Amino acid sequence: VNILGLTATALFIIIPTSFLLILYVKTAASE
Amino acid sequence: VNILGLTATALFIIIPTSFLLILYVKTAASE
Amino acid sequence: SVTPSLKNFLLSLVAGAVVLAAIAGAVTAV
Amino acid sequence: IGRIPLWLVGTVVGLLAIGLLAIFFYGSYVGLGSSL
Amino acid sequence: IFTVRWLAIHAIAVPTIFFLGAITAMQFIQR
Amino acid sequence: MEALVYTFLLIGTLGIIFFSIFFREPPRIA
Amino acid sequence: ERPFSDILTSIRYWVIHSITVPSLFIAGWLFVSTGLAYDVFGSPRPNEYFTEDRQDAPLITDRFNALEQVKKLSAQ
Amino acid sequence: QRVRTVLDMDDPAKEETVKELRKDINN
Amino acid sequence: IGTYQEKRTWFDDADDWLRQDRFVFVGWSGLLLLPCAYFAVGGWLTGCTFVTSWYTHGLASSYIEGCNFLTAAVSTPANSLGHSLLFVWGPEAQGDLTRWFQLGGLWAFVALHGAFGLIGFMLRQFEIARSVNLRPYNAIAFSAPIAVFVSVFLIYPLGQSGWFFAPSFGVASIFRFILFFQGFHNWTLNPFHMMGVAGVLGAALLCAIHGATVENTLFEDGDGANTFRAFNPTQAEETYSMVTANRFWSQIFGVAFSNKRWLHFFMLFVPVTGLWMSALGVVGLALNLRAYDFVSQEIRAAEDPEFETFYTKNILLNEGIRAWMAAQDQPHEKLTLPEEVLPRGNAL
Amino acid sequence: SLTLILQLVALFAVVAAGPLVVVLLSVRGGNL
Amino acid sequence: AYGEGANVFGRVTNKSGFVPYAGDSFALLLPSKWNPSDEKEVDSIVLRYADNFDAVNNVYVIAQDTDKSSIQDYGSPEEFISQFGYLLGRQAWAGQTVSEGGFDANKVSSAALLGVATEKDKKGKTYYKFEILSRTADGNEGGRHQLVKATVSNGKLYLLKVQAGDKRWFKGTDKECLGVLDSFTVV
Amino acid sequence: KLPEAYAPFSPIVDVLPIIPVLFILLAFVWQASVSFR
Amino acid sequence: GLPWYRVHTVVINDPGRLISVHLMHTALVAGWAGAMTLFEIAVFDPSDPVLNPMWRQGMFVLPFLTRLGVTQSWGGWTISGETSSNPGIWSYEGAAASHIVLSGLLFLASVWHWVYWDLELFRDPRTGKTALDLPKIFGIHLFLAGLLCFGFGAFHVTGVFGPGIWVSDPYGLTGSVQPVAPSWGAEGFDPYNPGGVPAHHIAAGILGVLAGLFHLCVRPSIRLYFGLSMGSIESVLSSSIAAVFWAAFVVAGTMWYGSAATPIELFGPTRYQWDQGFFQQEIQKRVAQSTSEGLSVSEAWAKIPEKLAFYDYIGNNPAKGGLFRTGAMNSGDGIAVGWLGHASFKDQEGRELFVRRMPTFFETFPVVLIDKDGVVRADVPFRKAESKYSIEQVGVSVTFYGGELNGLTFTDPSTVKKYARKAQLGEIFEFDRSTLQSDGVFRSSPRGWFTFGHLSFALLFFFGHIWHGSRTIFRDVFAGIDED
Ligand code: CLA
Ligand code: CLA
Ligand code: CLA
Ligand code: CLA
Ligand SMILES: C=Cc1c(C)c2cc3nc(c4c5[nH]c(cc6nc(cc1[nH]2)C(C)=C6CC)c(C)c5C(=O)[C@@H]4C(=O)OC)[C@@H](CCC(=O)OC/C=C(\C)CCC[C@H](C)CCC[C@H](C)CCCC(C)C)[C@@H]3C
Ligand SMILES: CC(C)=CCC/C(C)=C/CC/C(C)=C/CC/C(C)=C/CC/C(C)=C/CC/C(C)=C/CC/C(C)=C/CC/C(C)=C/CC/C(C)=C/CC1=CC(=O)C(C)=C(C)C1=O
Ligand SMILES: CC1=C(/C=C/C(C)=C/C=C/C(C)=C/C=C/C=C(C)/C=C/C=C(C)/C=C/C2=C(C)CCCC2(C)C)C(C)(C)CCC1
Ligand SMILES: CC1=C(/C=C/C(C)=C\C=C\C(C)=C\C=C\C=C(C)\C=C\C=C(C)\C=C\C2=C(C)CCCC2(C)C)C(C)(C)CCC1
Ligand SMILES: CC1=C(/C=C/C(C)=C\C=C\C(C)=C\C=C\C=C(C)\C=C\C=C(C)\C=C\C2=C(C)CCCC2(C)C)C(C)(C)CCC1
Ligand SMILES: [Fe+2]
Repeated sequence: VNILGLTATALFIIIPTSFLLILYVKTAASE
Repeated sequence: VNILGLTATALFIIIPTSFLLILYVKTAASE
Repeated sequence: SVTPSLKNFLLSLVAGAVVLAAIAGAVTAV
Repeated sequence: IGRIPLWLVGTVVGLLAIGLLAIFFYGSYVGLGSSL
Repeated sequence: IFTVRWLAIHAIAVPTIFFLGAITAMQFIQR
Repeated sequence: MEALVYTFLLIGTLGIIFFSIFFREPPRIA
Repeated sequence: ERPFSDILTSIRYWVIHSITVPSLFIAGWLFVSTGLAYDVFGSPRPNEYFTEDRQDAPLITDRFNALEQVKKLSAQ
Repeated sequence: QRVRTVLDMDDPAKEETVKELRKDINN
Repeated sequence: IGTYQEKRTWFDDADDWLRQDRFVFVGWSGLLLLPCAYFAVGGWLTGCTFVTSWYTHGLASSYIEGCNFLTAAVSTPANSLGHSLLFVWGPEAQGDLTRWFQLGGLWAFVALHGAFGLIGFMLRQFEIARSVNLRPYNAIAFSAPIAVFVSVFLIYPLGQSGWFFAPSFGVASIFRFILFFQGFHNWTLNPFHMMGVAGVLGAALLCAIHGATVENTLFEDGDGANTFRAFNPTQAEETYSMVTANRFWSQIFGVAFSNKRWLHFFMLFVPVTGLWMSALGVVGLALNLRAYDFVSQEIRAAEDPEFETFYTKNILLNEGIRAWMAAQDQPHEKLTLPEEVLPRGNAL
Repeated sequence: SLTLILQLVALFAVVAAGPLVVVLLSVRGGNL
Repeated sequence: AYGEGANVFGRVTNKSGFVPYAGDSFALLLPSKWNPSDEKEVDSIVLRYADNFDAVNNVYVIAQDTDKSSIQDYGSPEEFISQFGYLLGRQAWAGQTVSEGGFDANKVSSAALLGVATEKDKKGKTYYKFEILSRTADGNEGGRHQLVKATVSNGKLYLLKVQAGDKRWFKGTDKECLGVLDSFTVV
Repeated sequence: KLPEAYAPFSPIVDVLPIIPVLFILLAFVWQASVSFR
Repeated sequence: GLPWYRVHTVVINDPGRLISVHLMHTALVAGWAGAMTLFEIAVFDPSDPVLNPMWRQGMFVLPFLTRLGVTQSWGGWTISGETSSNPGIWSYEGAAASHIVLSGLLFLASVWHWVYWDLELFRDPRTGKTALDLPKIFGIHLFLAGLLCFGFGAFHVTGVFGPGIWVSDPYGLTGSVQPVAPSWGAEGFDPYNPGGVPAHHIAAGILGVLAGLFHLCVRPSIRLYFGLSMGSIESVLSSSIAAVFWAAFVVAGTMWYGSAATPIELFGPTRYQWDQGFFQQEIQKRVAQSTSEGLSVSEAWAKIPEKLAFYDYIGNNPAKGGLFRTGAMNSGDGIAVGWLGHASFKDQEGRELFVRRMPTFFETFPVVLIDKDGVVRADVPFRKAESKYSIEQVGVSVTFYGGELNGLTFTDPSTVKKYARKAQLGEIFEFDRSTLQSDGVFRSSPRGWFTFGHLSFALLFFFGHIWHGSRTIFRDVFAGIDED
């Protein structure tokens, strides 16, 4: 799990940050 | 190279995809 | 046959029914 | 009705409880479980 | 009287002083 | 390899602390 | 409504509680001093703490015959 | 064959075997 | 109800007599909460003065043996009983209360009745919230104490060998159980446990900061130095300057709350999340699934005699804990470990 | 031992001195 | 659980801390706070007691058979001690080391003789009493004091040792150890 | 220890330390007796 | 508007999208099932069905495949040892393909139900507003549940039409899939008796059919309608999630304690079997028989099956891993290659010593040698200074019988210490480690991981049921209070 940890931590960072960023710019676009 | 290429491919398929999704949702939520 | 454990089970269940009846009586006796 | 003051009643109850706490703390230096 | 407050106070008043006197006798129990 | 990941993600954490401190949403008095 | 103020200051309440509380205290004293707790409870006294057979802590080590087992391992 | 010899053989290994937990009130 | 005649029956009479103003609210939930909670508290208070542990754990756990308040405990049943409920009528005791006490069956009795008391207390919260019609966020926050109770008093013994490894009802016995998880489970290094401790200390943060901030940004409402009487129970205006609070915390901390509702809900949110994650962690511990060993660090410590770390110090201290635990904490293993096999350092 | 009895009566003297003063001052006039 | 009253207002029963005990052809004082252990040390042990706090504070007896007439036939105290070196414990470490100091070569423990004695019984039998310090290279518990007493019954050579920690020796165990040592009377 | 002149006064002096804690308790008594004015 | 934690409440009152999202959840679950067993077949090693079984490789859905009757594979191998000459259409990855095509069909149906949401079926002819006939829907669903349960208990497990179930011997040696006759007595209520499962499902199906018919017949009353928040679909949600974490606690308990439908051969052992000396007691009474009548312990240890000795190992314990000792058990300790025999230790005078078995609670344990009478005779010396229990001075030799090493007596202190440390964990086995880069620590069984996940899920669903109970009874004052 030397680099399996890399890919797991990477996706665990990526999926919620992209999700939250998408819905945030949905909020901020409408004033 | 068996997993460093995997990490590079993952970063390449997410970071500009996420950036494009930011811009698209920023336009889609504005009418 | 009828085990002592089963006899104790029957006694416990009729005791629980008695407890439920006592609860009903205590709550209806204002 | 109010013949015995409420502060007096509280004082009696409090002194009973405090003296009883002192008795219980005395019971850690004698009796069972007192290292003697 | 025998009200709900009466029973609620008594069920926590009688046994606590019963065991309280028990502890009071129990402190002076010698070895 | 692990030290790079630890350092990068921790400096990202403190950087987003900085972002939330200074570049926050300004509240309104209305 | 008697909101815990007139009750404790009432001589009628105090007189009927001038007997019951000392009676409960005396009964609680005697319930331990006479050993009735030791009898109906199964708690071992310090004099009967150990039996002559075993000098160590008791071990039930059973699940179904534990009743008669604690009967023969207690202080009789 | 004898259950008492296998009892004393399981005991130094572990004291939680079911056969040690059953009919041990004689001990 | 529902603009229909609804002839009054036994259920209607019971409901009308039950949901009403008293000194203590009975209601429907009082059919279970009052007897179960009364039995639980009576059993525990009886156990800490009377119940000897000399036949369950081979210890002293009540005032009748000379123990104090902390060392007094309602002790768990013996592990030979496994996960039996130890009924007084059941095969363990068979109607004999006197030896049912010596079996430790009141541990299971009090734990069961306390679980039902927790259920009854949550049902009482729900029934009161229904009776006078506001949201049951008290029950929503109360969902975490029952999760902790289940996950540590039932889930852990049911996952392990038996109630003997369950915590006993008593302060020093809880301390024994806590050190038991410290040694056997490395509960400090467990991720869900760090989630929980972070949540609980953050709950202490929010409670202290909210009370201090509210009492320190209060409006005048005065002409008197005692600000407590400055509050009136019937007013529709703010009592503490929230905008001043927001400016103070924006300039002190960098961030501040812009909503009383979200502030109070996050104050609710931190300890319930912490306790739920701690419950999930002890649930994980229930099946011997721990965050005990870091594989790479133990490997490099194995092939490096100089590589000393605080983590390896903790690991070694934990096997020392367990080596000293086994003999005097597990009588049913009768582990007669000699003095020499016990690991120890130089001198001491 | 006589020291225990005189200790207990001294304790009684010091535990009663306060309540007697406050009770007598509460029943005799005021200004307290 | 028979019916009798509690013990109250009748003074204490035991405070000296010693409870008499007798076995086969011998009797001595045992500590009241000590618990006998089933871990038999040597193959010839009849009785063994130990402290519940630390297992170091232990004591046992030896009922080995004899081939001589008496301990006087064994001779001087040094010659008697020099034959029974198994009681202290052999070092299981065999590698040669000089990085420990203060001891002999390839040795991590030493037996420091603190004293010998010649104690007579009621009529003519001698009670050999000695004291041996059992240190280690690391000095665990600051060493260990060996308090040994020996005598001859009808056969069955009876030895004793009250082994205890040296920190316990100056922290409240020396008097109890001496009380155990001087009460080892064999008739 | 106490001398020949003050020998029976050891049970008297044995009670002296509890005066200030009993005194703050007396202050609570007085504040309760003035009905928490 | 609706926050991120309320997004799915866009379909609270839309039955077409409710059916659609249920369909696509069903599609995702079926697709995951197919993909998971494809991955498990791709990574499965059928090299040794006895010393490297599926639960030693972390196989999770494959033991459940082997539980209901699917034993062979299209790869020409069967887990029981036989060769699948004609495995049939229903293999492991064949069932995976069935799950995948079912997932595709369910996904297409979900898209269809999303694009066609305005269905007049969801409109009552009384007033035309959105409503669901919840009593009749539940009656119909209970009728189908009873019919399916009765069919599964009357044809699948009975074997007159289906394959039956996997039943093993008490000690988990042979194991077979066969039809099982129903047990209609208290033995049918024996949780370790497989004869109760057909009777259980038959009686449950009959009762469910009758209850569904009574629901289809009789309508509910006003009082329960206004009490249980019958008008809200969230009441159905709260009750159903209550039922499913009820079943989650049930499955966690039955997996941790073992039962008729929880075979050791397929799902691994239980920690209670190790703590109760089950396999050890079996081996030792198999030794007592045929040792008490001649042919002593020098031989007949080879008469002991190698699977039994593999079962008598604490590495085989499901509760010896960690929260983060991730993966297969073989990646933890290596793949077992052979049994070296039971170690018999003897000291210099002749008594037979035994190593103390490791309790499940410990990650490390000291090695001691105890006599028949129960007092420790030797130990691995930590101090080695003024110690008189060490093997180097006691003189204990170790001997082996019936394995790869038979009749070989080791006297060297280092090797007797090493093999005593190996026998501390139970039986003595050799493990290949360099093929999978074994770290050394023990992992956890699929049964243990199943129980942990389902216990956590059951706690989370208890929280969900409390929240949905609040939601059901308090559907009127969410946005605020009546302020009066
Ligand atoms: C709020 C009321 C209430 C409730 C819900 C419970 C619930 C419980 N008690 Mg408890 N108990 C109560 C009051 C209550 N108790 C009171 C007032 C007392 C003092 C007398 C006790 C004293 C007590 C003891 C000493 C023990 C329990 C125990 C238990 C648990 C198991 C009981 C059992 O084994 O059988 C279950 C009982 C029932 C389900 C009662 C229901 C009766 C059924 C529905 C009717 C069947 C009877 C019927 C008449 C059959 C006869 C037919 C015939 C005419 C042909 C259980 C959760 C045991 C325990 O805690 O385990 C460790 C235990 O040992 N209770
Ligand atoms: C099948 C059971 C079920 C169903 C149908 C629902 C349905 C609903 N819930 Mg609910 N809930 C459930 C179980 C369920 N819940 C459980 C078990 C819990 C305890 C944790 C909760 C706690 C809960 C809360 C606190 C709230 C709801 C709310 C809601 C409503 C809006 C949901 C939403 O849009 O949030 C959106 C959810 C997301 C955008 C993402 C959630 C996914 C998280 C981050 C984990 C990811 C999991 C992973 C991808 C898949 C794992 C699934 C598998 C392991 C089971 C909705 C009708 C809300 C409500 O009632 O409205 C006021 C509300 O706030 N639920
Ligand atoms: C009922 C749920 C369940 C259960 C019981 C199991 C059980 C098991 N799986 Mg499995 N799996 C599941 C669901 C499940 N799985 C799902 C839904 C997927 C699809 C994603 C997979 C995909 C999968 C693969 C690819 C593999 C397994 C494997 C295994 C076996 C190895 C042990 C293990 O899982 O590692 C340890 C388990 C844990 C560490 C649990 C984690 C506990 C929580 C979730 C921690 C994470 C929380 C935190 C917020 C995450 C942040 C981390 C981030 C920084 C990276 C084991 C028996 C392996 C195997 O043997 O092959 C079959 C294997 O290679 N599983
Ligand atoms: C054509 C129907 C069908 C069939 C024949 C199968 C067959 C199979 N499935 Mg499967 N499945 C199906 C539909 C089907 N599935 C659907 C629609 C889904 C999506 C939800 C799934 C999702 C799924 C998953 C995720 C998995 C399987 C798996 C499996 C295999 C092992 C089954 C198992 O062990 O799980 C156990 C099944 C049960 C325990 C069923 C219990 C039913 C519950 C407990 C009913 C209780 C509540 C009920 C309302 C009570 C009624 C009340 C009563 C009074 C009437 C097996 C070959 C497993 C596998 O190995 O993958 C290939 C697995 O991982 N399936
Ligand atoms: C050890 C810490 C601790 C204690 C003692 C405690 C105590 C209490 N919490 C309550 C409430 C709550 N707890 C809450 C959040 C929290 N509570 C926490 C920590 C605690 N809370 C934490 C950390 C949180 C954050 C999530 C909420 C949200 C609530 C409430 O709604 C409620 C309240 O209004 O607060 C004031 C009260 C209602 C209990 C009751 O009557 O149940 C009825 C049932 C009874 C009495 C039977 C229980 C018997 C037990 C289970 C078995 C016997 C145990 C013995 C009596 C004692 C054993 C003690 C030894 C183990 C040492 C009670 C005073
Ligand atoms: C190289 C480097 C970087 C070195 C350091 C590296 C290092 C060692 C890193 C490790 C640190 C690290 C992050 C590890 C911890 C890991 C871990 C435990 C993660 C935490 C997980 C976590 C999410 C926990 C969830 C549990 C839970 C929900 C708790 C959260 C706690 C929480 C945030 C509570 C709030 C705390 C707090 C500071 C309160 C301030 C709130 C506030 C501003 C109120 C003030 C206020 C009061 C009023 O009354 C009014 C009216 C107003 C208006 C107002 O404002
Ligand atoms: C369309 C189509 C098709 C195809 C289909 C397919 C191909 C499908 C599939 C699919 C798949 C292939 C699937 C899979 C999957 C998976 C899943 C679905 C999962 C998941 C998830 C989860 C649930 C998890 C969670 C978690 C994590 C994240 C980690 C660990 C922990 C936890 C658990 C938390 C067909 C031909 C048929 C038909 C026609 C067309
Ligand atoms: C057991 C049991 C039971 C039950 C019972 C009941 C239900 C009851 C009760 C009871 C109780 C309930 C008891 C008690 C006790 C109590 C106590 C013992 C107390 C206490 C307290 C204290 C001691 C404190 C004091 C104080 C002070 C001094 C200081 C300050 C203030 C205060 C107050 C804190 C029966 C028999 C049925 C059977 C089964 C088992
Ligand atoms: C030198 C000397 C002296 C002197 C002394 C002084 C300088 C003073 C004093 C005094 C005092 C000092 C007295 C007293 C008393 C007191 C008391 C007796 C108290 C009390 C109280 C209580 C017990 C309670 C309270 C409370 C609380 C806190 C809570 C709530 C409310 C109430 C009120 C309940 C004399 C002459 C004696 C003689 C001897 C020696
Ligand atoms: Fe506030």
